[PDB]
Amino acid sequence: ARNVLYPLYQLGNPQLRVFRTNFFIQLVRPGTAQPEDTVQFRIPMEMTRVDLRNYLERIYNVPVAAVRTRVQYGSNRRRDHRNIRIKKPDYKVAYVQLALGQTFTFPDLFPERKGRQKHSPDPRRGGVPGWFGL
Amino acid sequence: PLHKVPVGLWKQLRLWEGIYSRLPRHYLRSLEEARTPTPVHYRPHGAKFKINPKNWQRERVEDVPIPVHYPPESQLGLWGGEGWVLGHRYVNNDKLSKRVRKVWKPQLFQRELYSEILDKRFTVTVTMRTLDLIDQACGFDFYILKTPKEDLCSKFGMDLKRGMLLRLARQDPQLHPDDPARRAAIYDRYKAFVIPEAEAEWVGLTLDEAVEKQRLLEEKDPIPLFKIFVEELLGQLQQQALSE
Amino acid sequence: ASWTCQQLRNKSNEDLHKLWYVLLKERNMLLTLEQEAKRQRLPMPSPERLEKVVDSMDALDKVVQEREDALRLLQTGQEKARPG
Amino acid sequence: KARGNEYQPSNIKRKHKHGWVRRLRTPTGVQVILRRMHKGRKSLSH
Amino acid sequence: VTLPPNYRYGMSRPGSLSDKRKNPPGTRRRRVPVEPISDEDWHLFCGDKVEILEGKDAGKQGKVVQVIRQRNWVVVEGLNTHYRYVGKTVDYRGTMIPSEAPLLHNQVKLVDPTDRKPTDVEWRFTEAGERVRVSTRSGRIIPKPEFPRADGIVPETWIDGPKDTSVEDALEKTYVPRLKTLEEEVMEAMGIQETRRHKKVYWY
RNA sequence: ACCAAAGCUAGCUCAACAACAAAUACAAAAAUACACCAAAAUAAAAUAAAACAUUCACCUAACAUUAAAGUAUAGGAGAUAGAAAUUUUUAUCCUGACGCUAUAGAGAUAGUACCGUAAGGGAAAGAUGAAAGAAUAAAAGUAAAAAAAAGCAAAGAUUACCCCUUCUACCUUUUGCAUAAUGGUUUAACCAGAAAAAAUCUAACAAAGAGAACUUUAGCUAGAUACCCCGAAACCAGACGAGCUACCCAUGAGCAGUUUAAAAGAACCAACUCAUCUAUGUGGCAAAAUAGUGAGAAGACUUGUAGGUAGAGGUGAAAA
RNA sequence: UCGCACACGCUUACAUCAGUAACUAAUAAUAUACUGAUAAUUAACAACCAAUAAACCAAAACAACACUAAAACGUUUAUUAA
Ligand SMILES: [Mg+2]
Ligand SMILES: [Mg+2]
Ligand SMILES: [Mg+2]
Ligand SMILES: [Mg+2]
Ligand SMILES: [Mg+2]
Ligand SMILES: [Mg+2]
Ligand SMILES: [Mg+2]
Ligand SMILES: [Mg+2]
Ligand SMILES: [Mg+2]
Ligand SMILES: [Mg+2]
Ligand SMILES: [Mg+2]
Ligand SMILES: [Mg+2]
Ligand SMILES: [Mg+2]
Ligand SMILES: [Mg+2]
Ligand SMILES: [Mg+2]
Ligand SMILES: [Mg+2]
Ligand SMILES: [Mg+2]
Ligand SMILES: [Mg+2]
Ligand SMILES: [Mg+2]
Ligand SMILES: [Mg+2]
Ligand SMILES: [Mg+2]
Ligand SMILES: [Mg+2]
Ligand SMILES: [Mg+2]
Ligand SMILES: [Mg+2]
Ligand SMILES: [Mg+2]
Ligand SMILES: [Mg+2]
Ligand SMILES: [Mg+2]
Ligand SMILES: [Mg+2]
Ligand SMILES: [Mg+2]
Ligand SMILES: [Mg+2]
Ligand SMILES: [Mg+2]
Ligand SMILES: [Mg+2]
Ligand SMILES: [Mg+2]
Ligand SMILES: [Mg+2]
Repeated sequence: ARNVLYPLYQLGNPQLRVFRTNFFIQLVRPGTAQPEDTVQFRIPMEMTRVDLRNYLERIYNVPVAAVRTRVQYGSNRRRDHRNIRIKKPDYKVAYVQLALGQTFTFPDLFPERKGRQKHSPDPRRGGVPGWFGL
Repeated sequence: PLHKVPVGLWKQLRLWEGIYSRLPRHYLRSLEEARTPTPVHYRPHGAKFKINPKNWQRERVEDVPIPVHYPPESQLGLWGGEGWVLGHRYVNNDKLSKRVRKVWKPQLFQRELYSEILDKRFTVTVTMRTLDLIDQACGFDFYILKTPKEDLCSKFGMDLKRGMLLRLARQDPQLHPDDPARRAAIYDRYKAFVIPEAEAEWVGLTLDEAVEKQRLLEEKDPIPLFKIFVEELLGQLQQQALSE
Repeated sequence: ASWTCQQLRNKSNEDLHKLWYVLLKERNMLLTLEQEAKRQRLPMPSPERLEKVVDSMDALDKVVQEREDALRLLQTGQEKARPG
Repeated sequence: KARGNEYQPSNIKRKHKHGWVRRLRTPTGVQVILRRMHKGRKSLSH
Repeated sequence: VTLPPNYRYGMSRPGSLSDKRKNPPGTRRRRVPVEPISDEDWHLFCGDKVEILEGKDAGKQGKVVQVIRQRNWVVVEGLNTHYRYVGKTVDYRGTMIPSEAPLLHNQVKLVDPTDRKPTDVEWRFTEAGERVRVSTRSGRIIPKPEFPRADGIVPETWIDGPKDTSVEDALEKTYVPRLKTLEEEVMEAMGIQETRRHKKVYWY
């Protein structure tokens, strides 16, 4: 859980518990080609690997074999009219790999299923305002 | 813009608000009024009026004390109310010569002092003047009880005073544990100086020590709301049982 | 509509604790759709949803925070939860 | 020979000379912070 | 909601395209004087019938669409009107729309339902403690215009999808006011037994 | 016809009255292991004295206000500095403005851009309308509209633009300037004379006059008349600087070949280090370079990372 | 014909698709350097990563052995180390 204080651990303490978890996940379509066994999650910055594993397994009942994480740096370079910098937020990315031989594929989320006036001026009129009949 | 109250009175209105308001009155009263320190370095002239030599007319003559400096070590010893005199001097004493910055330091000695009331031998840095006053007051403990706050100038002297004054007002049996006779003797001749108990413990303090002691005397960890609610409910039930 | 506090005061502890995850999962699903819609260069369907699932969670918090903060007064009498 | 390149960037030297801790260790450093707060600077210390 | 210190409200929503075009990120314009009307002194609402006392179109009656309180404007539907095209492409100008021009509140009086006349509305608190609008001139109670809501969802015609909670369940009171916190409650309910306790910890 | 030009507001002056939560001193914004804490010594000089040494108000404190009084006194008895005894003071209420409008008024739309290693410095700007959920042509500079023997550029004039005739730009500075002395491309906006002792002038009341204290042999009381702007090199206090360079202290790293019993402050000659000599370059490619040519090249050698010494000082194989 | 890596240092300037009338390039073409939208570098390398007692005079130099200017760097035993 994010932004909370954690109890200081010493020898023989109660197993740490969090009843209402504070994190939130995004499942994102991979920007590059990756094997069928890999899924990709942007997570919040303060989340550890072990956390993402347990979070995935217990909330969603996913059998995860492997997790890896990196931190993405958002550009500092775009400037305001005041010429002060806009910073896009930094964000953590995790790669998970499924244990039971399961293949994922990113669902196409947009199936495409949905639910002639010519007033052009007369070439032979020579600019005469046609509405007027005579 | 301006300030609603001048700044010299900022330092004063500091006391009129907050925790200072809860300090005991006697402490405050003692702090406010400052009896003017006995002249040490400069030499006073008794008469309020003088006769001008050249002018031949009576002149209203006043006394301005010379600013002296107390180093941090002095606060640890008994220097007799003196310290460093910072100033300038004229070489040769002709006003026409060079003016030059100069500092006169007092002469320090390492000596031991004996307390009847504290029953101890202390190693204190003293001045000649300290031993003179210790002499003229006829006792070390006499010297400490017979002297005002401004004249000692030392945290050590005033905590000495506070310590032995407390020991006097408590009538402590620990003084001379095996000899009631020496207790009688020692306590008797200082019996001129006995102060009550609530006054004695506040006498040597500094504003920080006062604030801290007061803080500690005022510490109460907040009553559980359960308590007060139970009290209120019981009050209501008893009023309801009595009205019927 | 998103959950209003008054509707939440009536639930017991276990029910709030459960509601928390029904809220959580919905929030993740919305978040994913968000990003995906941004990638496909297509406007995102019914954005209102994301506003709603926030409020309820935000609401749910308010409700539990009270039940802690009331109870800790009734027990100890220290108003603030962390020492300071 | 040719001059004006005098500043050779180092992150360790930068934080060690002008960083918040170095300021706070000495009284005058503290007053650097103080004056800089009184003028209300976006950045107090390197 | 995004607002700058000096801002002009152009009938356009604060967060909209027409608005970012109207007053781009770097504009600061002249102050707009707004005759102060406190919220409690404000006698107009959206949807009520009003009479326009001012302009080319006056003495007429109309319904109020919305009130913009910042610059103090009322909107009469299709009454005060100026013409604005919608579609404009290179060879074609399409959809000439009559558009509502905003009206100041000094030019608009509230109409009492019965005899259909303009009046000065004044707030009264009744004996029962309701806040009603009484006409000074006609001496009547003037209603306030019960009106739809922005989302267009009418509560009377509504159906639950899969994720909509049925009224009965949501209203049900399951709360049992006992002195535990969520942690001890859930832990006791789930049957998770914990034995060992925290060692002593110092706080600085 | 372009470039431009115009608004009245944002706000200022002066004066009365009196979003949590987490994270933070590790190299701040990093939950978490053995310590230490913490400290204090007169303000100086610039400047006045037409130099400068004693001396030089204000600069800390509160004490206010009307007087005693610029008096007693203190002073290279110079410049200047300067009391007290003793006296005076009716309440609050009653806020505003012969204060500024975007080169003004705050530095401010900002302590932000940006400039500095760092202490620190520090800007510029906005303008239609009820509604944009409706689309005056007036500065310099130019264009419409190259220029025809000749001459401080104009003036007298003429039918007539020239052609004739008559004339040493302007300030400042000097004995004297067309001077080949200084200054300025041009336009706009900003940009420099403040005091009331004595005096004169106009009035009040007069042996008296002033709404308290004073002055009075026509005087007193009141008004009105007055004395600039920009520039050093310096000197003093406190900060910040050894990421350049000077020298050290740690901890690393290079030096091929060829010659010689040899790593010998030896030869030859690369990498690497210096900077001899010439030519280019001189608002450069470069606020010290490039091309050739040169010295040294297992040593008092070059070089990386990280510490240290700070201006009354440091460091120095002394070139101040 | 100053090539590929790492260290230090820079911070998205990198990648894909799209647009370039005008802004960046000291010109154009088109785009690693302009504008918008979207993505992205995944740890075995690298950083972080114990104390206290005791024995041990004996250089690196292809290291036999030496030279003078006297040389950076740890093993092993014991006691405890989540
Ligand atoms: Mg990780
Ligand atoms: Mg990693
Ligand atoms: Mg520079
Ligand atoms: Mg002089
Ligand atoms: Mg002079
Ligand atoms: Mg001189
Ligand atoms: Mg002076
Ligand atoms: Mg300004
Ligand atoms: Mg910088
Ligand atoms: Mg013109
Ligand atoms: Mg002529
Ligand atoms: Mg002449
Ligand atoms: Mg001139
Ligand atoms: Mg001359
Ligand atoms: Mg000449
Ligand atoms: Mg000349
Ligand atoms: Mg000259
Ligand atoms: Mg010139
Ligand atoms: Mg006069
Ligand atoms: Mg006369
Ligand atoms: Mg001098
Ligand atoms: Mg001089
Ligand atoms: Mg250093
Ligand atoms: Mg160095
Ligand atoms: Mg060799
Ligand atoms: Mg040699
Ligand atoms: Mg040649
Ligand atoms: Mg050679
Ligand atoms: Mg040679
Ligand atoms: Mg040297
Ligand atoms: Mg010499
Ligand atoms: Mg010389
Ligand atoms: Mg790197
Ligand atoms: Mg270009």
